[PDB]
Amino acid sequence: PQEVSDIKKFIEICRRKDASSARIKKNPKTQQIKFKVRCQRFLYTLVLKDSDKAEKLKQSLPPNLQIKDVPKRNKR
Amino acid sequence: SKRTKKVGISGKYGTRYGASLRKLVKKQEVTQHARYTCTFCGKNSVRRTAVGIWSCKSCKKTMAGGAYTVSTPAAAAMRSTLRRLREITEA
Amino acid sequence: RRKTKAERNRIKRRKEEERKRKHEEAMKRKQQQLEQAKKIAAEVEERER
Amino acid sequence: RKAPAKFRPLDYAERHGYIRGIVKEIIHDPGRGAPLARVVFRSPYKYKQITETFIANEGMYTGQFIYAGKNAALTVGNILPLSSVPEGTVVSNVEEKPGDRGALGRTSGNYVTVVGHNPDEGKTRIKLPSGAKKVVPSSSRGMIGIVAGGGRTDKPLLKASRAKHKFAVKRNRWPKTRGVAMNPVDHPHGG
Amino acid sequence: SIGAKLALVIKSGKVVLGYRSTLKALRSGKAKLILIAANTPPLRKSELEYYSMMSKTPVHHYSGTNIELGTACGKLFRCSTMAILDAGDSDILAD
Amino acid sequence: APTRVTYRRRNPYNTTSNRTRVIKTPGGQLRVLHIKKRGTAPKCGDCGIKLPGIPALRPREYATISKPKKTVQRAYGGSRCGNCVRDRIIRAFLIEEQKIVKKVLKEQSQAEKKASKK
Amino acid sequence: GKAKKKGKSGAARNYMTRTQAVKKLQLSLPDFRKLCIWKGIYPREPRDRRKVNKSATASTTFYYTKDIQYLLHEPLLQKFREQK
RNA sequence: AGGGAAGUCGGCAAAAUAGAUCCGUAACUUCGGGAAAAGGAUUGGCUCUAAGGGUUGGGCACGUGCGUGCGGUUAACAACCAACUUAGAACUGGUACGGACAGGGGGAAUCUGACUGUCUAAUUAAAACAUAGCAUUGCG
RNA sequence: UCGUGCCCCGUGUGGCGAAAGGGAAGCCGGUUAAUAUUCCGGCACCUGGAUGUGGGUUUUGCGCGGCAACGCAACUGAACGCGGAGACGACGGCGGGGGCCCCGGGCAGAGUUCUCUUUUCUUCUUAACGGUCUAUCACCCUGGAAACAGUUUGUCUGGAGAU
RNA sequence: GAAGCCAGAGGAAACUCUGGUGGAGGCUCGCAGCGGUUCUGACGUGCAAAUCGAUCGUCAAAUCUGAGCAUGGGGGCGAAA
Ligand SMILES: [Zn+2]
Ligand SMILES: [Zn+2]
Repeated sequence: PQEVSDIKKFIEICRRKDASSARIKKNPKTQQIKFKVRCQRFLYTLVLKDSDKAEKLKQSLPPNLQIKDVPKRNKR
Repeated sequence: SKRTKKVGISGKYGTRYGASLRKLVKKQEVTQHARYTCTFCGKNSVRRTAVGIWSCKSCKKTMAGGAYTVSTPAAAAMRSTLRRLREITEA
Repeated sequence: RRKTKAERNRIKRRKEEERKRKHEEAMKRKQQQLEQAKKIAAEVEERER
Repeated sequence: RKAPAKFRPLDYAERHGYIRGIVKEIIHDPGRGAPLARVVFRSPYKYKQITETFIANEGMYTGQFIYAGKNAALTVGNILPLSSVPEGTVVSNVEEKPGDRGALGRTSGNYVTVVGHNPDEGKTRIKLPSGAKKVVPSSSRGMIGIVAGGGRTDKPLLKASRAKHKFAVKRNRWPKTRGVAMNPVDHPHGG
Repeated sequence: SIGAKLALVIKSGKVVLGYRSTLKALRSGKAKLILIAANTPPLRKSELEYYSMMSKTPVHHYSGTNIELGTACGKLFRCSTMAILDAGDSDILAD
Repeated sequence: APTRVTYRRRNPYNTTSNRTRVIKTPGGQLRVLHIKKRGTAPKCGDCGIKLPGIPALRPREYATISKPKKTVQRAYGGSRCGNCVRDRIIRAFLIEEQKIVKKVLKEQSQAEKKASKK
Repeated sequence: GKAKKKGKSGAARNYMTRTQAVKKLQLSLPDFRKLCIWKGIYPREPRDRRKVNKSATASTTFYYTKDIQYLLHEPLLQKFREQK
């Protein structure tokens, strides 16, 4: 697992061809949001403060990338 | 503070092996555990590594010497007569 | 001159202070990039094209 | 033990001139009371260096240049043929015949004294550590000096453990039970 | 003789004791004499002789060790080499 | 709470290849973790000191890291230390200078001998 | 399973030099060149010639290993030996 | 119970001693030991007292949280934090206080083997064997 | 190309022999009646191969910076050599780190409650693999120390350059 | 409580004394382990073709121990019974 501290680098990673899927994790106790993209070798995580612009980053993310919100319970 | 009257380093043997043998081993133990001045760097850091091997901790030089002393009187007399024989041969 | 324990503690405190300032400034630049994320996406699009 | 303590093979350089080697290590050899010396020489016929193992004479040190050959100087650690040394010098690892890389005066504190020369037939009279007198070819080689580690037997062993530790690496039999302590079936002295 | 001259130089003139200060004096070019002990390492001795050859400085090879060179200087520490910058009242330079 | 552990492999003997350390899992359990031996720092070929700037790894771990991590940007870098390199440079220069000096003196002696013979 | 060794697969197996081809076919150089011309064995170029041979230069000629294998079964080799 | 080896070939067996603190400890000796020699005083509980530590923190003149130029060694002071030993005293229960457990009987000598060690698995563990030291012989 | 040869090199000789020696690489959670570092999910790593993209280097052709110790994502390297790692005893005390043990506060649960006990007990966890900031030794630069200094529980270090 | 080291007190000095430090020894009490001294011991067609109990020796080493390997009866091995 790798952490990305640059929005531009995260945008290029999400536009890589091997980016199979993406998910959004919300931590309201910490008041943060996490964008996790699943590539071939590494899972890349971008950590942001919970904000409207952090929500609008979805619009800058590519459309063909299947993005989903993490549920409260990881049901097996 | 002197703790033993005469046994010295041989006090580790207690009452064993005989007074004469303890006195015989004491001098070899003292001269083999003493520190010596190096003839290359001048520091007092030459100690015995193995049998006839004397290493300096400072300049890292290893010399071949006697079993329990750095230099043997026979070896020193040998060096003296070798020097005079070499002088005679060259002259 | 030989320094004092108070001076050593002051030097140390400046060291964690500058580390904290670097961390805060990195958070600020990440927030600014998040604010200007759409232009960044457009520039990435232009470079790929 | 890694390598036997032998001289270099007698070649053109030692037969007609000299060759310089450098002492890299002075090491302990298990089972032997005398330290060994690792000396690196140059190969005259190829690029690769050659490492030899000599019996270290007293006074040798790491980083020292020794010289082996007919024209080598009369200095401790130098290996010379016995025809190139004067009378009264002491040498070590003396070859019985030229080319056997050393046979005489090898243990610690021991040496061989060059008593005399007979250049008419190229012979050298030598005195062994046992007091025996021997005649060797004058082209036999010896290292100038006395073998290091003398005075080893002046210290009492003082303990069966120290005798055991001495003889366990030297493979000699220890402990030794007496023949008179045996049965008559085991020893002629049995009973 | 040499010990008495060195002691009077110690009393009157200026010296620097040690390898780095001797090299600094040789680089400055104000060194009037260099003394090198017998048990100096041969590489250091050759480098000191090369520095003195470039700076046109005389070299005296002290027959004693570094301990005896320090004792002849009157100090309680060893000294492998030294540089005399001012002879003072001695005639150690005229030799 | 169970605080006692077991080996996770079939070797039951405390050999040098059987080093373990205690970890606590996210499941709340105490467990062992088999670990490799410690890497050894590469050392200078002349003096034997530890070479600074070079990682201490097991021998086949050095194949997975790049060239600048395994070396120091100097002559004999990653094989000899800086003091030994300095000593080598000074010794080489001084010995070559003395070789030139000895050749000059030998030529002068040969010329003097030729003049004496002639 | 067992770890592979370097240089035992890929371009090293795919190509060989002219010297290796001649030594494999046990021919002289004129016979090898004659057979290559007659059978249409053409020179090739690896992407990295060091992966085939560490002593290769820009003038080193490379051939296909399968082409040399095909040349091993040519009946003209026995004709050459019979003529010799 | 009383006596205390009167038992028995023979103190066999059992009993007695035992931890810790303090006082003190002979001959002999290879000067290292003997030695925990011998012989003595004490030990519970409770309520206190005393001693033994760590971290942080000094005034001016300028440039501006740091850089100098000074000035001072009573910080010998304050604030906060911290754990286990040792010593002393009073009070108090008692037939017991190392209250169970745990845990040397000691001494005067003689013979004997120097010591540590080893053996007759399945009747003998020893003055037996080995040991270091010493002496002799053979071998270039 | 006298086309059917020539040159270079020396080091020898193969195999077996260790589920405790050496050795490339996997962790966590869940799952069965019975297997699990093997299955399932997530997240990794090693070895070997082929060939792309980005970035790097280059018109001063094979990088730049730092006095130095050296650093940085790269930053040519055959034969033939040198070196390091693999690769190493026993014992003694000292220091750092993990885990365990112990103490206090808090939320939740459980027990005790004639009387007392703001009480006693239980859960409160964070793997491999990575990033980043630091950690004894040692090394480098300045400078030149007796009124000797630094320093460990343990007396070693220093004009061969200490504080 | 051996060398080595520190401090104080004397000695012209070498050394002497005192208080510490230090942690040596085929040293010592003793747990596990290894061994096997004693007991009118248990057991004696036994739990056992040598076991059980108490007591004992030793316990940092000439200590204990696994696997692999070597030595084979005219033999081996044997701190020797
Ligand atoms: Zn030295
Ligand atoms: Zn080096």
